[PDB]
Amino acid sequence: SMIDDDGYRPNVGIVICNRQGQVMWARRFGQHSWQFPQGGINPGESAEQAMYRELFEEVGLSRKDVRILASTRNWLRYKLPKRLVRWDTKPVCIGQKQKWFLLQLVSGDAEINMQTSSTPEFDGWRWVSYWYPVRQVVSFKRDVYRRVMKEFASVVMSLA
Amino acid sequence: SMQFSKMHGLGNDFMVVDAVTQNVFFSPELIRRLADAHLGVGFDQLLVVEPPYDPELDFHYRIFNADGSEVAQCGNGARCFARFVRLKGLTNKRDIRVSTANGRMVLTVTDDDLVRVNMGEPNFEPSAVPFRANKAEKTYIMRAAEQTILCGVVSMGNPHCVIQVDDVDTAAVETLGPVLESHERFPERANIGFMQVVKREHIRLRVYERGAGETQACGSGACAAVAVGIQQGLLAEEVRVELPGGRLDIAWKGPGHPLYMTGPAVHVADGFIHL
Ligand SMILES: Nc1nc2c(ncn2[C@@H]2O[C@H](COP(=O)(O)OP(=O)(O)O)[C@@H](O)[C@H]2O)c(=O)[nH]1
Ligand SMILES: [Cl-]
Ligand SMILES: [F-]
Ligand SMILES: [Mg+2]
Ligand SMILES: [Mg+2]
Ligand SMILES: [Mg+2]
Repeated sequence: SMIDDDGYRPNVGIVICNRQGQVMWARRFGQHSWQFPQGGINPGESAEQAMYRELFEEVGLSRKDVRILASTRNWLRYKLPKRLVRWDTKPVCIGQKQKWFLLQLVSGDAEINMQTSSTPEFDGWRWVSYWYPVRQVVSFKRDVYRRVMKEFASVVMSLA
Repeated sequence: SMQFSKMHGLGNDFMVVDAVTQNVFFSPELIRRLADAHLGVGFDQLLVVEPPYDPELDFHYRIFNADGSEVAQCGNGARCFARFVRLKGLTNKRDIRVSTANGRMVLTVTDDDLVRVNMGEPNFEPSAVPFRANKAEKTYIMRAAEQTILCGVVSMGNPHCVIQVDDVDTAAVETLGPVLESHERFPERANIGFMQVVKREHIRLRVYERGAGETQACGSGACAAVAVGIQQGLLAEEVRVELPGGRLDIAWKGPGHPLYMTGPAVHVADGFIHL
């Protein structure tokens, strides 16, 4: 596995912003909750590599669909609710350690497709105001989300 | 260390806290503590900038009093909020869409860095003010006890009665004010305004509010006086207003158009405090 000894699975998060400073809000498959696209690192790939794979796997965007604007310096961690840590599966993951990327969608909105996957994680998406995700994320992700949007805000505001 | 800023607008002092990039919950106990000038900060009202509840709006903000209760007065603190989110780099827009306890507004920051608010189309219908009257006229005659006088009346959500005075420190506001505030023809009372025309685009004024009396700044009365001084025909499209609390600039094209009000917001200080 790639979980470390403390119990954190390496992860990558994606904040996709458009020209108007909105960001992409994606709904989980067969669920009510929304979030930013995030995905687990795989054995042997770097963070950027994992980002591009998960970006196409769940959002259907290619390397030429986006441009990397920024990324966080080191990892941000959040512990899962101990009501949904599967204790029987070893080595069991208690949390996730993520590195976050801010991308700007350079293609049109039509290039988004959440069906590139046999096993889609998202069935819907929309543009939302920049700070909307900080309120509307699930609570155990909120401190990470606040820090990320705080770190990325200067870049997004400095565009049109 | 929770950061904050002191700001001043409409003659009142705001403590403004960025609760977007900060994890702070304002329980009424915490608010009461921060209201203390010695143990906490010391403010007249607390303005909290929050993430929006609606994905098409930019922010939501609340205002609490020193007692720890939420205040819901239309347009309150709008000027300081709009300047604050820009000063703190929370947004770079000039037209800010924001929700409050009284609904949603759109605030525009002019490039001289003052805040413009759209407050709707004023209404002179006496049935909506309300006003005991047969129908609308540019002025009215009311006999305040032993004294006759002429006024316009308009509604901007709240009732307003306006009289021309030839200088505002030459005003018997403390005797006349209460008599027309509680006048028979105002079943829901009215904010009376004493309007001293200096030029067709410059006005000094003092307001005896509906229940409080005179306050440093009443934005409702500033738009009301200018709203009729045009309907009466004595003022221009845009009018500078000078009240004890400061200066306001008002704009209105006449019926069929909404009235805009522009005012200042001054960034006093910045602050730390450990909770
Ligand atoms: N129930 C629930 N589980 C969560 C949530 N967020 C993270 N998960 C946990 O993290 C996993 C999601 O995987 P993800 O981080 O998107 O990466 P990926 O599967 O490699 O694309 C889930 O299987 C859970 O273990 C959530 O919001 N709700
Ligand atoms: Cl590709
Ligand atoms: F995945
Ligand atoms: Mg995912
Ligand atoms: Mg995935
Ligand atoms: Mg994966």
